[PDB]
Amino acid sequence: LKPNAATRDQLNIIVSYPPTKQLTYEEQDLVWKFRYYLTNQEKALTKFLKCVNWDLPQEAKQALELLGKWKPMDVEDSLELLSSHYTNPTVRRYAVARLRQADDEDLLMYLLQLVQALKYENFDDIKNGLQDLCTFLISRACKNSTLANYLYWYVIVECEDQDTQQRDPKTHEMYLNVMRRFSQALLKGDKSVRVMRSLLAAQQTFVDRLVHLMKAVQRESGNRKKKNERLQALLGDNEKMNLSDVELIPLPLEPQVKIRGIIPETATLFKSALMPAQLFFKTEDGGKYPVIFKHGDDLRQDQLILQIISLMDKLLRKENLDLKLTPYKVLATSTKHGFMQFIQSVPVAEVLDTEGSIQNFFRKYAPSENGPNGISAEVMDTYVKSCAGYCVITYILGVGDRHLDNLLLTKTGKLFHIDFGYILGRDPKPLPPPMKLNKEMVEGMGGTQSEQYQEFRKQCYTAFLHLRRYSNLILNLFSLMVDANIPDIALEPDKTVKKVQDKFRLDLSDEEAVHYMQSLIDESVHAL
Ligand SMILES: CC(C)[C@@H]1CNC(=O)c2cc(N3CCOC[C@H]3C)nn21
Repeated sequence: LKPNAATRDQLNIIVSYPPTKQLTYEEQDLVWKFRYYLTNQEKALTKFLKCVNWDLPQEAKQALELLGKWKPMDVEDSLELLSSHYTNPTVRRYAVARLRQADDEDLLMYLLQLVQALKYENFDDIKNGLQDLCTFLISRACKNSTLANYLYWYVIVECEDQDTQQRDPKTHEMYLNVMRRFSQALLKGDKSVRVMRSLLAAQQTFVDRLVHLMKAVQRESGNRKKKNERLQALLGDNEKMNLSDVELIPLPLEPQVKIRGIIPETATLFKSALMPAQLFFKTEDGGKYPVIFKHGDDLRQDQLILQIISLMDKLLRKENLDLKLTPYKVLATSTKHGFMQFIQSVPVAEVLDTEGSIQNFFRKYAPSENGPNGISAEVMDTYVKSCAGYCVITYILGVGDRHLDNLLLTKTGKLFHIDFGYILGRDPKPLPPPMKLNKEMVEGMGGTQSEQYQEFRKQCYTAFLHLRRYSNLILNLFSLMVDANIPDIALEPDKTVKKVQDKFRLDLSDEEAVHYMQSLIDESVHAL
């Protein structure tokens, strides 16, 4: 009923394990032995549930009894209970009950993964509904238009996934039923929610017309100039395409922004194989919102990565660390098209081509006599911070294919990464470095001889230690994606979480982790 110091230190280590680390039989025996002692530690609950044999009715019954008496786990920790590991309905309900306590802002941060988690729910319960996870998500969406917006588009992407339809038709049918349940709940509610239903329908019609227009532009066989002219001609013709002027609708990419149409004369096609469009949306308040609209292209890996980057940024900010990151919005409107929030910027490759150096760039657009190397101290501070943030973040996420056209710069000093087609250690070339810096970025802050290089290192340490403390949440979110139709995940689903977990070096104390991170940055820089 009570363990000794040696046992306590063992149980404490077990309780410290990452969420998807498998417990040995001995550890399962130990956690079970002292389950009553552990009811006062909310962090031990997930470990106890992992040691239960849910196929033995008497054991499951006792486990559920202890679940009711356990000090409730932190809301975030409940995401683990919605993974593929748990089929016991009372466990999965308990998770939903904890998630009910999260505010709308936090729930939005997990919503992408929770939609994936529907794959592990009871498909008959979802169908027969025409709180479990489906009921909960719909309930929250009917009370928050932003949640409704993302729930709708997340689920409609799943419904149009032809891979799921062929490979797992029952899961495809479930997602159809979720959409039916969602539509059912919206129509049933009050005027505010019924209005939401009409606005979602209006969004879908707008995207449909945009998709049709993109296809019409590409039926053309002319050069890029002729295609831009066609794109602008079809956009300016509101009567046929109805995209120049439409009733106010929430922008699916960022529904807080209401749009009235697309500005026809400024729409152009990117000079790239897939020829995505740059479009400027007319916002409700007379402004402009530029986006990239990709067609014939799967944005879902980018969508996940930008969502995780947004979360990591919010976590850092919550720890009072604003590293000036650029988590631009990404929203798939289907498996073959979607939106990206366009940030005015210049690729580092272009900076080098035209200015020769990042320092030359900053001196042209942010000069200051007595600033570091003649550059505005504010701009340099922003550069150092964002370099540090993306260094740690892209390291944890194993982002590959890091050429200088995928590193973008702003005249305010912000550096950020784009194009996340290679993640989790994948790379076009072999033997990719665990940490991927490049000479030009270090040179941008004045080289290793600058004070800025040490402040860069210090910010990496601080961000690394902060994100380490949220490893349970970050790993839990990735555990809910292991069965997702994401290329670099589906390529090795059973090793996906471990590949992120390893980056945290949770075997190392904070002090050792700082030394490790220092060694990593210096060694990466030494290689140049
Ligand atoms: C040719 C483009 C599609 C190119 C390549 N792939 C991408 O995913 C991507 C993201 C991106 N950024 C532009 C600046 O604003 C932020 C973000 C939208 N540029 N690109």
